[PDB]
Amino acid sequence: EVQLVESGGGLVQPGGSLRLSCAASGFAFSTYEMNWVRQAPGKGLEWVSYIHNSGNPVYYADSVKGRFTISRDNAENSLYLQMNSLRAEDTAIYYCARALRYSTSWYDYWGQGTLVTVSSASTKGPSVFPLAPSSKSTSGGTAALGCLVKDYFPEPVTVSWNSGALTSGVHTFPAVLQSSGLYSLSSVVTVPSSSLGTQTYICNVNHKPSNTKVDKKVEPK
Amino acid sequence: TNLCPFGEVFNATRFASVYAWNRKRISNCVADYSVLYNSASFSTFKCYGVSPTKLNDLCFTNVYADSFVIRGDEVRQIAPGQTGKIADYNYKLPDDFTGCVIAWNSNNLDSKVGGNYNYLYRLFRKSNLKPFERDISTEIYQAGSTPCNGVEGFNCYFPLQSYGFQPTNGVGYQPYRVVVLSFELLHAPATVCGP
Amino acid sequence: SEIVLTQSPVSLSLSPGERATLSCRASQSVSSYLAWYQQKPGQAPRLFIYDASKRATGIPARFSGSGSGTDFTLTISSLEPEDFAVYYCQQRSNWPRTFGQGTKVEIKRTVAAPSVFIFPPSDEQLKSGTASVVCLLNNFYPREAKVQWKVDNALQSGNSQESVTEQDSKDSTYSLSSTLTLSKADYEKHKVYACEVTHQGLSSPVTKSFNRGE
Ligand SMILES: *[C@@H]1O[C@H](CO)[C@@H](O)[C@H](O)[C@H]1NC(C)=O
Repeated sequence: EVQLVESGGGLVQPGGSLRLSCAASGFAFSTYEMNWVRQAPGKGLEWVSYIHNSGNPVYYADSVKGRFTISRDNAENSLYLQMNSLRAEDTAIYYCARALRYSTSWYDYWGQGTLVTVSSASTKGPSVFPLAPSSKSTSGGTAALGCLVKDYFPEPVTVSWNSGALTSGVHTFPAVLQSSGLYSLSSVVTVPSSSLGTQTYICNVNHKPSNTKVDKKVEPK
Repeated sequence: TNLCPFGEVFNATRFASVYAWNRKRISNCVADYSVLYNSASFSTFKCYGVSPTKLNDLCFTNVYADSFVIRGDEVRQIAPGQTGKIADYNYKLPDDFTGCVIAWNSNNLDSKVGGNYNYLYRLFRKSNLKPFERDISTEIYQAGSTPCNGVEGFNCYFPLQSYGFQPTNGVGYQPYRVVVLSFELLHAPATVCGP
Repeated sequence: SEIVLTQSPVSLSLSPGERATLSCRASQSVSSYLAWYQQKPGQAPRLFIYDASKRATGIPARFSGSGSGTDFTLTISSLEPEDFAVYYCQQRSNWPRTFGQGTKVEIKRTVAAPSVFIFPPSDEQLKSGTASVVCLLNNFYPREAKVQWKVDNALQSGNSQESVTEQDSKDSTYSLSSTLTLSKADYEKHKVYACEVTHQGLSSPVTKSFNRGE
């Protein structure tokens, strides 16, 4: 099975540095051209750098010249990207791209990507607050409820309901970065109108960059 | 009393792919070939023209040590007058081959969990290789009417294919390290006698 | 010179089974070095067309592309449900492999007004120095909706902040959440909190209200 695993991302203070690594497996990595492609959150695709299978033909985006440098190991089947003098402009998911042989830019196979976030804010876990259903909602149509996930800096959060057993009607909204520099997010679910006192709904909020697992019961007042 | 550097060839940490088979020259040294067969550590040890025993009582000008990795069910192709993907497109021996072909199982070294894809062989080629021909060209193979323009696609194949050795493969599908000794007797006073 | 690839249109709303054509214009001649990608949310892109007419591996026949020089067209003869995504065009005639800024193909649908819910701040959050008020717009088709908060029937601007989901794979609707965040001191300075919602599916802007003390 052809695989591409990027790693080494995470938070960096503006002006710092990172190194990303790509683990190839399932194909002759030594015969392929390799590339890095970023995508800022909610924005388009931008090509970062290119490397030949031999490794001497090297190109970069004009905005990252002198700061970024690409390398590859045809023996250990690994692609690297050294990032220096990072800016908040570099905040994006960095994909490891695999090019059709000797097109140099038609990317066959992509990694899942790793999220690089450059910002001076410190890692903070999320506060989890419920969104109780409306008192005297309705008899049989629908009632809405959820949690509100607020004030966590590193962007990825995992919000599930009842340990993955409640999926229908769930709307985990995209986060919004506030004036503080902290992310805020809501997750809501629509459930039968007369099933609130009988059935119990509970959040499962996860924040990997903080080893946080906050569950919260959500029932009427 | 300069001894021929067979340890560099047989005990190399890394072996070359068969399409890019490595060649080493043995000159101006003493090769006691008898330690090779009278070790019983190999699975294939055939010599053609010359005889493997009382083989270190002869003098040659130069000895060529070709090494590569193929799978188990392609070892028989490393022999005079053989056909197949390895013999036709990767490594070809002359009909009048005088020399020894040496192979041993290397599943412990060249196989990896999830597949070792570093070893390659040439899958597509227009014509058979000449004896002792090295083709390292990685040009896109055109198998159709449309030109490839250097991009793999429909009827346009990358010529090299990966073995993908796994430790749980069948014996014929398992990797084998092969050393081919070519005894060339040029006009110059023979430099590899090896008492 | 940065070869600028400008795509057309910005957005495209079509029903399944309809024919779709997308544009990508280059600032200068790229000859034939142009390909098309497809990207679904939360996923890496997927190569579909390359060299402006050749299809990638596993790409169905309904996808096609043509064009040369500075103008190129991607064609979907009949849209299947899984062909609705964002499409980017990329050139390899000049480093850097610049991309277009995306053409997003959403599902055309019938009109549906949303279900509106307002959520008062939790007591636990008021033990902190902040108060968040959440308005929910649920399952409406036209992505264009207007949300105005009202505190003692005097709307604000600046303290709300919106967020819109992707087109739900099932009912092809969008859901919006607007969050009015206030300090606890200012929250316990006013009385009635309401959320006015304007929409195509609404023949009158619907408001949902609550009072501070239940
Ligand atoms: C390879 O190493 C083994 C063990 O060190 C040794 O017995 C053998 O002779 C070596 N091979 C050659 C060709 O010298």
